Amino acid sequence: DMYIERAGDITWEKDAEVTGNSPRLDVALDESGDFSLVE
Amino acid sequence: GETTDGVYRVMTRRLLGSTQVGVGVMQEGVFHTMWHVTKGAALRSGEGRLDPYWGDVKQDLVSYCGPWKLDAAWDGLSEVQLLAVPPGERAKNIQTLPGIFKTKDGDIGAVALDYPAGTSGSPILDKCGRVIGLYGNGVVIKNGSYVSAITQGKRE
Ligand SMILES: CNc1ccc(-c2ccccc2C(=O)Nc2cnn(C)c2)cn1
Repeated sequence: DMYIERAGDITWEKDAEVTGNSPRLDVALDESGDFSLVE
Repeated sequence: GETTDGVYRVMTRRLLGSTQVGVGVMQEGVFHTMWHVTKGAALRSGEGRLDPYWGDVKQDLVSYCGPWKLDAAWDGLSEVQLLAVPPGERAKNIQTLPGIFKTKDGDIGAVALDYPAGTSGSPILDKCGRVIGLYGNGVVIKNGSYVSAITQGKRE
């Protein structure tokens, strides 16, 4: 049996940690909802 | 159960201790998560039960109690913030310019942030605080990291 616990409000926050790149990726989506890389 | 809007942890006791299997969004009385988190099972909130309403294994989404409510979209230009809720750690906002998944059926926003699998379902927000989609459905890249679509459902 799975249960839920509240973890916070949903808010834009000024001065959040800014990280991560922006990769342009060729991908395919299968019937099981798994994405894969197409080279 | 608790029906206040905001972000929630999804937990099981079916393993050692209490284990966080993912995250989701309560909006307008509807619980929103990814399908691979719950596999469409019912959820407890206190002594309240949340029954599945809508789901789609291909979209990897599921709503509880009502129809998908979340209708905002990445503008294709502006940064966004992952409101990451990692297992055993406080909700933390992480700001990032999404990349692109290129698919035969169209381009989707993608976020390149590496978090444990139990973060699956954390919301991706725009500058006005709207949920533009969910984190945790994507691909392991040349580098070994995980890059997630911005996964959004349709509102009827
Ligand atoms: C060791 N390999 C991996 C692979 C994926 C992840 C991961 C990372 C962040 C957010 C979600 C996931 C994740 O597991 N997503 C997912 C989608 N469908 N399924 C069945 C699982 C971690 N490590």
